Amino acid sequence: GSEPTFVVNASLLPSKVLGLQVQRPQSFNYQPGDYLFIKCPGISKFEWHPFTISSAPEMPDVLTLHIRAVGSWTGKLYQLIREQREEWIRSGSSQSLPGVPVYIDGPYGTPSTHIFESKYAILICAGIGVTPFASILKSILHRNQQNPAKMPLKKVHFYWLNREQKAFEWFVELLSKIEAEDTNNLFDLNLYLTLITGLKSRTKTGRPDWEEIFKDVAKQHAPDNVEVFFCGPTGLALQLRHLCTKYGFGYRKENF
Ligand SMILES: Cc1cc2nc3c(=O)[nH]c(=O)nc-3n(C[C@H](O)[C@H](O)[C@H](O)COP(=O)(O)OP(=O)(O)OC[C@H]3O[C@@H](n4cnc5c(N)ncnc54)[C@H](O)[C@@H]3O)c2cc1C
Ligand SMILES: NC(=O)c1ccc[n+]([C@@H]2O[C@H](COP(=O)([O-])OP(=O)(O)OC[C@H]3O[C@@H](n4cnc5c(N)ncnc54)[C@H](OP(=O)(O)O)[C@@H]3O)[C@@H](O)[C@H]2O)c1
Ligand SMILES: O=C1c2ccccc2-c2cc(N3CCC4(CC3)OCCO4)nc3cccc1c23
Repeated sequence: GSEPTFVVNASLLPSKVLGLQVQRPQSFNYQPGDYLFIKCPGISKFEWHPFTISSAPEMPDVLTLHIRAVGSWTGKLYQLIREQREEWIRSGSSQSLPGVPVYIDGPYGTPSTHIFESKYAILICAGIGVTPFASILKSILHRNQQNPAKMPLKKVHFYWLNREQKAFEWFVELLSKIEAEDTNNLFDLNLYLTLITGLKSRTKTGRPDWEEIFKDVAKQHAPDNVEVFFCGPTGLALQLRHLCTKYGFGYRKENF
């Protein structure tokens, strides 16, 4: 469903990322991993772009999008949002900050939502590809504070790759909250720069040794099935696909 709504707040995070907060319509229900298409008439009256909903649907009045400035439309959105914020804060208030009007269409599903019904999962993501796993990790927390054993997911192995140390800041609060509340060791968090994070989990360096990682995760969960969920570059997808076949892991072709 297509509805007018508003960017009611934004943050400016490292590597040119917008942390948009968007007013959630009453009708709009989503599941973690879902994306939507957004139109910003101030940027283009006719163009729709897709973004992962980086918030969990248990958060009640806003959706969140983490949009990285990589080209024309995302660059213009970044520059509109920067300038509007630079201005209203040079020119105090009198009002609240006005919403940027936008239309949203969705939500749209992804097979990543099947994590909640998996026994053992590997999440692998690179850069802003983290966004659906940000939604999903937050959901996994809310759901364990609600129905403690009602979920069949027993172990989440998380691997987040970045070229730039500063990119870890997008979700370091969330990764910290996971390291606080994870007494029962549901999660194995793994950050690779390709610590200074400030987590108990030490930031590793270089391209991960995926052959050794798969060998280990297979050994831990045999003779059970492991599901690999991947959001990132296609060169990495080809390698993860060969490795999923070698060790009998679930894979969805999402990379062309
Ligand atoms: C399901 C889904 C979820 C997504 N979730 C997110 C998300 O959460 N956050 C996020 O930031 N992004 C996300 N994206 C990506 C996104 O939707 C942007 O449209 C793209 O990220 C922004 O388009 P743009 O106009 O700003 O860039 P473009 O101007 O289209 O440029 C995009 C890239 O293509 C290159 N390019 C452009 N033209 C050419 C050319 N002629 N030759 C060669 N290379 C060219 C550019 O150099 C750049 O690397 C998602 C995409 C999908 C499908
Ligand atoms: N899953 C999908 O549907 C899909 C489809 C296409 C792309 N994407 C998007 O692509 C983004 C990243 O791709 P990009 O074009 O921006 O490339 P990129 O900048 O090269 O990717 C950024 C990160 O990926 C690592 N990486 C790249 N190729 C790798 C490989 N073969 N093996 C291991 N690590 C590798 C980089 O490490 P190095 O510094 O060593 O390069 C870096 O940490 C993600 O944010 C994702 O959202 C998603
Ligand atoms: O930055 C990207 C991105 C950049 C260029 C190309 C694709 C993406 C991207 C794609 C993506 N897909 C694309 C393929 C999909 C939905 C999941 O639709 C058909 C199979 O599954 N899911 C994504 C989630 C977060 C970020 C991104 C993405």
